[PDB]
Amino acid sequence: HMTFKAEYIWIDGTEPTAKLRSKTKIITAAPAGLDALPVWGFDGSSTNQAEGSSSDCVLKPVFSCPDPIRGGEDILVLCEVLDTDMTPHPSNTRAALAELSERFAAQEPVFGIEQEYTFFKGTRPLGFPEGGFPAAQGGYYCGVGSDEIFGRDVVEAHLENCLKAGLGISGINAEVMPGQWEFQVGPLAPLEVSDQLWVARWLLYRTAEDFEVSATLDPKPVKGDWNGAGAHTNFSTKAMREGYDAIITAAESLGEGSKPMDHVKNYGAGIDDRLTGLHETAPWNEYSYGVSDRGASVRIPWQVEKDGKGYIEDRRPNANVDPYVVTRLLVDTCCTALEKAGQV
Amino acid sequence: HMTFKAEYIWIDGTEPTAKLRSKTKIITAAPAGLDALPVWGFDGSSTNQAEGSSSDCVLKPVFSCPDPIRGGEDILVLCEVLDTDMTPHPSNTRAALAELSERFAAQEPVFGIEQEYTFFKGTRPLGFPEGGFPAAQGGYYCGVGSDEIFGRDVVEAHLENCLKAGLGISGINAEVMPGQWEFQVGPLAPLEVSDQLWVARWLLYRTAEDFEVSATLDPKPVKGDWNGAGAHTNFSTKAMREGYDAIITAAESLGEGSKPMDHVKNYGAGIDDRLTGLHETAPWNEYSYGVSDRGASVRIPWQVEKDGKGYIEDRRPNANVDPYVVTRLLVDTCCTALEKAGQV
Amino acid sequence: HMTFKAEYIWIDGTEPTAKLRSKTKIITAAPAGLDALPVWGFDGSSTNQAEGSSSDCVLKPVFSCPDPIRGGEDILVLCEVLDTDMTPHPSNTRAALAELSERFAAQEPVFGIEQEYTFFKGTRPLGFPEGGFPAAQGGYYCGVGSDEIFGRDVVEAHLENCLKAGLGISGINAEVMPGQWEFQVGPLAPLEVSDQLWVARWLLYRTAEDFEVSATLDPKPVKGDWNGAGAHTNFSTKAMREGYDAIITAAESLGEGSKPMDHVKNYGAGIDDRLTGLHETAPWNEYSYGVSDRGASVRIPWQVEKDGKGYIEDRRPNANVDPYVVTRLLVDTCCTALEKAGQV
Amino acid sequence: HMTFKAEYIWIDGTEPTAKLRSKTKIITAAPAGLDALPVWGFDGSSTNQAEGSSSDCVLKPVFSCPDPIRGGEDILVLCEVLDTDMTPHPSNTRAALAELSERFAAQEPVFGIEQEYTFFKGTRPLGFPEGGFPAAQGGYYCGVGSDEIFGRDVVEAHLENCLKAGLGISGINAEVMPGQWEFQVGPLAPLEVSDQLWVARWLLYRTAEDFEVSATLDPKPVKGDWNGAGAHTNFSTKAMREGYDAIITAAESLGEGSKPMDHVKNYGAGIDDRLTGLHETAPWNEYSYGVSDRGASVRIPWQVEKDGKGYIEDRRPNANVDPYVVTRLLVDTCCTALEKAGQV
Amino acid sequence: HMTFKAEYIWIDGTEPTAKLRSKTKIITAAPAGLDALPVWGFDGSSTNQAEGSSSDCVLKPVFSCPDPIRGGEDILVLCEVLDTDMTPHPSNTRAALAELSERFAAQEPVFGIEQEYTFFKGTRPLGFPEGGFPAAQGGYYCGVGSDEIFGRDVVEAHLENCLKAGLGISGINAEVMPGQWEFQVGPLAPLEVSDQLWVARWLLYRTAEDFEVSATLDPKPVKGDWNGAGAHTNFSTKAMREGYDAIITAAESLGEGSKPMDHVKNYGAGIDDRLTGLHETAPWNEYSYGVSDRGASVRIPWQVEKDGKGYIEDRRPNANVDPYVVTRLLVDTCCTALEKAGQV
Ligand code: NA
Ligand code: NA
Repeated sequence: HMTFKAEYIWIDGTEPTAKLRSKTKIITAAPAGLDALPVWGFDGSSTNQAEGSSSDCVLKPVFSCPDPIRGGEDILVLCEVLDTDMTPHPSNTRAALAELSERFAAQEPVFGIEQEYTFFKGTRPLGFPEGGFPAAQGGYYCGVGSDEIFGRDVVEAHLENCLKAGLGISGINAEVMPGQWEFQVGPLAPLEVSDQLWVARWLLYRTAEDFEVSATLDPKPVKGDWNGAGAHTNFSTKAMREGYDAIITAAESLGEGSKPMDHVKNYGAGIDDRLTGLHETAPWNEYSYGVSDRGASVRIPWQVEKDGKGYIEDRRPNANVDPYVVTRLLVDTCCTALEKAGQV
Repeated sequence: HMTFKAEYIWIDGTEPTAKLRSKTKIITAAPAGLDALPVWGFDGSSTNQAEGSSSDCVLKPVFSCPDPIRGGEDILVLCEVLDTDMTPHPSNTRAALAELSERFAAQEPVFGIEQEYTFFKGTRPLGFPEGGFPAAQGGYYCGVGSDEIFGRDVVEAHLENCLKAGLGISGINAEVMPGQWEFQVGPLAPLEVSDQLWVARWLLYRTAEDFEVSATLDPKPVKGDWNGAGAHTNFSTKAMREGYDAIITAAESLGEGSKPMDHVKNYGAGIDDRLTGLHETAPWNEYSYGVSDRGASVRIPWQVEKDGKGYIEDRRPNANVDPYVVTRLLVDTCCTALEKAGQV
Repeated sequence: HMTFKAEYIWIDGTEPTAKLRSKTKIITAAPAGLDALPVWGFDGSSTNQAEGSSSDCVLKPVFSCPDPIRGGEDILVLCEVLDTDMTPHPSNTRAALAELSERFAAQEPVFGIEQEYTFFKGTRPLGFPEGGFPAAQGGYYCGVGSDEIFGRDVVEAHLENCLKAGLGISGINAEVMPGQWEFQVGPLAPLEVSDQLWVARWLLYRTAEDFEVSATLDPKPVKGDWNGAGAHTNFSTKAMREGYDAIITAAESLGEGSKPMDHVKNYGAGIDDRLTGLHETAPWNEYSYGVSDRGASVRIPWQVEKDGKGYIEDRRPNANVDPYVVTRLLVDTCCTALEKAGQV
Repeated sequence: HMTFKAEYIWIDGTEPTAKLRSKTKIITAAPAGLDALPVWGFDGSSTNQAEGSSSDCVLKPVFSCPDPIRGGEDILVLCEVLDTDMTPHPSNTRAALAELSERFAAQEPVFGIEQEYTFFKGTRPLGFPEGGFPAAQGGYYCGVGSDEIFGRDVVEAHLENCLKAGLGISGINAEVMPGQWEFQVGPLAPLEVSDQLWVARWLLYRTAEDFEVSATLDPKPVKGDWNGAGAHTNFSTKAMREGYDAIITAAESLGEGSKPMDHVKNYGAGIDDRLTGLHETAPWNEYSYGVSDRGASVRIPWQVEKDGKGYIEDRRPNANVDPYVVTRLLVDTCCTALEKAGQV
Repeated sequence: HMTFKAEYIWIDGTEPTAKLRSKTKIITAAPAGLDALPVWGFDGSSTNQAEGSSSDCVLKPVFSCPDPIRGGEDILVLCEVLDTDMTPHPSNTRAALAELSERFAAQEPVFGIEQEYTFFKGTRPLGFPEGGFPAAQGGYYCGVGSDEIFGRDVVEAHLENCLKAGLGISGINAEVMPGQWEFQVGPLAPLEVSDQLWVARWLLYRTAEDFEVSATLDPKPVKGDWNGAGAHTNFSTKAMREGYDAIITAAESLGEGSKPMDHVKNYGAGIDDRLTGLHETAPWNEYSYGVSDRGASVRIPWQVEKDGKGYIEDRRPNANVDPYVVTRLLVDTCCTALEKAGQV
C-alpha cells in the first residue's frame, strides 16, 4: 500500500467573517472514502477558536476529493471542528445545517450558488490602474481583451482545478466590475453545495497564490458605483419543481414576520454597504419579491413563471456569506412554510 | 461519460459599435451538433441590451467549433440574441442577413473578407516607441525583422487557433502600418463568412490577452498619414464568376440612388476618419468604381477584367464593420439589380 | 558499466552552531546499500574541524537515499566524521548517540521532531515588507492566500523532495509568523530520526536555492512578539506507550538535579532569546511540566492523559538544535530514570 | 484532405538595397512540388515596385522548402516577381542569372558564399555596452564565454532551422567583431545558392524576432577599426576544378577592362566604407589577385596552388550584396573569358 | 544520408595565456570515430597564431566526443594546430607532450587534475555584492544555501554535460571563495587527461553562456585574503603506485637544479599573485615537499605514507595552467629521475 498527502481544510472562529485554514497530513494506508480518514487536531489559540488557554480543537473529516494541484493520489479533506469532547465547536456552522437537512429531506431541497469575487494585487484592485480608476463599467462584464479582462489565467486554472476535484461547477463568467468574476456551484443538496463551495473557495485563494494575486469575497471592495460581490442563491424543493403554488409560498415565507431581518443579519458582514436601493439589489432593510425583477430581494425567473414550476433566486446574500448559514436559513424558513401549507 | 466546456459567444447592443460577449457553461451530455446544444440566457442591462430595468435575453446557438485554446473536447458556441418570445432581439443583425441569404440563394453569393487590425499596448500602438513615432511607412508591409515587425508571436498563435477551430482563413499578412495586421476569411456563403469572422475576432482578442497586448478594429488608430484599418470585401454570384456583364451591373448598382450613403453609413463607426480623398481609399462621400483602381470605392481586379469573369472588391468597409451588416447590404443591393437585369 | 552521482553530506565543527557541508563524488560501481559506498575524506581547515595545519578528516557513510533533485540513480550519502585513526572526530555527535541507542535498545525509544524554519530574502524576512512590519499575527498560521502565505512553492518542492528521498515526514504546516513553516519528521528510532532530519534540512537549503530564497533555523529570527522557531520533540518508550506511570517518571526525570540546565545549554544557540517568560513557553531557566500546558517546559497532551499512555513533548529545543544531541540527552535522562523505576 | 500554410517570400525594388517581403497563404490541396503551387500577387505601391498607378505584381514560385519554425507540413515558397504579362518585373534580378546559367551550363559553375552579419539591439550593437565600446578585437573571433560571445542562442536556432529547411550549410563561426557571425552556404549551382541564401537570410531575420534582436547585413555597422561584414564568394568551373591554367584565366578576367568597377558597383551598397586600403581587403578602387593574399581583391587559396586545381575566392562583395547579382557577374565575366581562352 | 554537427575546438597563440577557439562544421558522411574526420583550417591572423602576414593554420583532430549541449549525434572535435606543411605549429604544446609520453610509456604515468574556477557577472565576482564585500570566508566551502552558494545551476549543467561527453570527472565541490568551484579530472594518461580537461574547460565557458555568467581561471581573481584558484596535479608512475622509495625520488627530483623555476615559470600567468608566502601554498620562489603539508610545494598525502605507496600532489600549478605543459614538465622531471634511479 501507498503513501499520500492529505490536505485537511477547516473554518476558524474569526469575526465578523470566518477564514479557511489548512494543513498537510502524510498518510500511509490503503485508500478508502472518508470513513478511513483519521480525526486530527490543531491549536485553537492561533485561529480565534480559543485565543485563550483552554481550547484545543479536533478536526473531523466530512468531505473529501482529489487534490488537483498536487495531483496523483493526493486528496483534499474538508473537516468540521469539534471540541475535545467531540461535540461541535461553537464556530461550527455545519452541524446545525446537517440537522435541518435531515429534518426536511422529504422535500428534497436543492441549491445553486453563484459565487462572486474580486481580484487584487496588494491593496490595488487587479483591474484598476495604480493610483487611479479604470473606465466606467459596461465593457468588463462577459468581456474579452486585455483592456477589459483581468485574471483570466487564474480563473481558468481555478475552473480546471474545481472540475478535476469533481466539484459541480455549472459555469463561470466575468462580472460587471473589472477584475470581478463569478462561478456557479450546483445544483446540489444543502450539505453538499455548502461543502463544495468552501472547498472551491479554498481552491481559488490557493490557485491564485501561484499567480501572485489575491481574491476577496468582500461585498463592496471599492466604494461608489463600482459593483458589489454577491452570492446569489437558487433554491427549490420537489414541490417547487412540480408546481407554482409552492414557489409563491416560499417567496412569501421570506417576507413573513422577522424573517427578512433574520436572513439579512446573517447574510454576510458589510451587507449595508452592498445592498443599497440605487443599484443591485434592493435595500437590505426592505423585503420584496417579483417576476423578472432584478431590483427585488428575491427574483422569480421568467422561465419559472412560464413553466408554472422551477426555483427561486435569493439575491440578498453577500459574496462573504457562510454557505452553511444561508442554506440552513432558507431550508428552515421555506421548507417549514411549505410543510404548514401542505405543499410538500 | 463526459463533461466539457462550452463558451457561449454573442454580440451586444453597444453603440456606435457593438461588442463581443462570452461566458462558460459546463455541459454534461453526449455530443451532437448545435441542435443538441441548450439555449441559454443572460441579463441585458450589463450589455446595452437594456442598461435599464426590463431586459432578459435568450442565447440561441447558430454556429459551433472546437475551442483551440482550451483544447480537448471543449468548444466555442456562437449565438444569436433573442427576446424571451424567441423573436430576434433588436441588436440581432444576423436574422436580417439570414432572411436575405435565403431570398437570394439561387445566385449563390460568396464572400471573402480582408480583416485589418492594429496592436496596442495600453494607449500606445505596439509598433510605436513610448512618447514618439517610428520611421515613416514603407518597410512594415509584408515585412521581416524586429525593427519592422511587431506582434508576430500573437499573430501566429491566432492563426493556428483559427485553423484548429476549422475556420476558413485564406491568408495572413503584415500591413502598411507597424503593428498592423490582416487575415482573410473566405471564400464563403454570407452567414458562414460572417459567423466565422466574428469567432475569429473573438479569438484575436482572447489570444492577445495571454501576450498582454490589445487589438483594435478602430479605422484610424493613429491620426495623420498612418494607415487606416479596413475590412475590404470581395463579392460574387454564379453569374459574376461566369461572365463580365454581371460584374458591371454589380458595380453600377452600388452607385445608384441612395446606395452610396446607405452602405457607407453602415460600414462602420468613424468611416469619415478613414475614408479621406488623399490616401486609401476614396472619399466616403463619393462613389467610384474602376478596373485595378485602388483609389476607387470599388475595384475590379486586373485578373477579373482579363478573364471576363470573377468578383468585385468593396474597399469602403471599415475594420470595425459588422460582418452581418456589410454582407446583407451587398447581397441586397447587387443581387436585386442582377435579378432585374436577368443576370442570375 | 554505469556511472552515478553521490552527494556526501556532513556536519562541521562550527561554533556555536554546526553547519552542513557537502560534495559530489562520481561513482562507477554496482549499486548496493550503504555498505558498498566508499569512505572518503576532506580538508578540515576549511570547515572549522581544524582551522590549523594538521587536520585531515575521513567521511564514513551512515545513511543513503535517492537524490530527489538530481533524480535518476543519483544518491545522497550522509556521513559521520572520523579522525585518520578511524576514531570519531571531536565534532562527531552521532557517536555519543549511537552508544546510548544501543545501551537502551530494549526500551525502544521513538522520536517525532517538529522542525520549524523561517524564509528570508537577503536580510529581509520573506513575509515582511521592505523597511517594515506586516499585519500582526493571526491569519498566517495554517493560512491560505497571497496576503498571508509566503514561500509555499519552496515548501511543496521541499516536501515532494523529502518523500521522493523516502524520508519519514508526517506533516507540514504554515506557522504563526509570516514566511514561517514547519515540517514534522517521525515517528522514528533515535539515530534514524536524527539522520533523516539532517538530510531534510540539507534538502530545505538546497531546494530553496532554486527559488533564490534562504531558510534559517535561527530560534528568534525577528525580535519582539514575532514567533520564535523551535524543534519540539516528542518522545516515548515501550513502557510509556503502555502506561501512564512511565510518563510521570519521564516528565519528573527532566526536572531532577542539573538535568534542566544540562539539556537547555545543549538545546541550541540563542535559546535565551526564544524561551522567555512572557509568551511561550516557560523561561529557559525554569523547568515545569503539565498536562495540556503550552507554557510548560514539557507538555503531556490531553489525549495521552486520557488514554493513560502515549508520549511526552519537550517544547524547549530551538529550531537550531542538533538532533543527535537532543535525542541522546532525552534517551539518556528519561530511559535511565525509567530503568531505575523498573518501568521499561 | 489536408490544409497547410505557405509563406510566399520575395525581394522588393527598394534602393539602394532591396528587402525581403513575405506573406502567408493557407492552402487546402494535395502536396506536390512547386509547379502545383499557385501563382499569387501583391500590391507593388507599398514595396517600391510601383509607387505608382500601374503596377500589380505576380508572385511565381521558383523554390520551396519546409518551414522549420511552423513545422509539420508547412512550407516556405521563394518567388520571383513578374509583371501582369508574366514577364520579369524590373526588380527581378533572378531572370538575368537564369539566362546566363543556362548559357554557361557546360562549364558547371559552382558557388560558395560565406555570409557575414552583425547582431543589433535597437541602435546598439548587441556586443557593445550602452553608450560605449567593448574591448578591442581579438578574443571575439571563434570565441567562447559570456565576455566575448553574443547571440549564440539565435545563431544555433537559425542553423537548426536552415538544416531543417534542407539548406546547404557547411559551417558557422563567430566573427572578428563582437556580436558578428558568419554562415557558409554551398557549394552549389548559381540559381540554387542564390535562392537558398535568400531563404537563409529570411530565416535569420525571422529567427531573431523571437529573441527580440536584429541582424544587419550592413558592410560597416560600426565605423573605425571594428570589422566590416563581407560576403566572400567561392567560385569554380569543371576546368578550374581540373587545372591551374583556368584558375589564372579566371583570376585575370576580373582585372580586365571595366570589369573591376563593373563588379564593385554591384557588390553592395556602402562598399567604399568597408573596402579601404588599410584593412581587408584591398581598396574598392583597385583590382589585385594573389595566392593566399587576404589583402588581395581575389585570393587563390594555398591548397589550390599546391594541388594545381581548385577554386578562387572573391573577397570584395559586401554582406549586403544581392546573391543573384554577384553570381551573375562572376559567371558572366569568368565563364566568358574561359570560353575565349578555350579552357571549358 | 544523414547530417551532423561537429564542433572543432583548438587552442590559440595568445600570450601570456592561450585561449580556446571553436567553429562549427556540417558533415555529411557515415559516422566513425576520429579517423574518418576531415582536417580543417583557419585564419591565424585573428588568433595570435600569426599576427603577421604568413600564417594559415591546419586543424588536425586529436580527440572527439559527443556534444552534450547539441545532443543527438553531434560531436566535439578537439584539434591540434599545424602549419601548412603539416608540421606542428609553434603554439602547439600537445606535440611535445606526445613525445615524452612515448619516451616514458614504460613507466605508465597517470594524472589527476583538480581544476578550480571563479564565477563572474561582468567585472563583479558572482558571490560579491555590488560595490562591497560579502562575509569573510568559512561558510562557502562545500556549502549549502542561497547566502553562501553561487552558480550551482551552472555547475550542475556543466557536470551533467561533462559526463554526457564521457569525460572522466571524479567529483565536484564548492570552494573557499564565494562563487569559486572545482572539478577533478582523472586519473588518466597525460594526453587523455589534458585533452579532456580542455574540452571540460570549453564546456564550462559554453554552458555558462546560457546562464549569462562568466567563468575565469585567473589565479587570484580578487586581491587580498580571498582564495586563489589553483590546478592541483596528482601524479604517479607504476613504480610510485608500487612503492614509497619511488615516491621520494619523484618529490626530490622537483627540488633539484633548475626544476623548481622551470616548472613555476610554466605553471601559469600570475603565479606570484596566488603563490605567496603567507597562505597557500609555498612561495612561488621556494620548493618544499612534505607529508600532509598543505604549505609545501608538493604534498604527500597521509594515506600514501601509511600505505607506503601512491601518488604525489603538486599544489603549485595555477588554475590557468596549460595541462599539456604541466603534464609534460612533470613527466620529464620525475620520470627521468626515476629511470636514473632504476625505479621504473
Ligand atoms: Na482568506
Ligand atoms: Na576565455
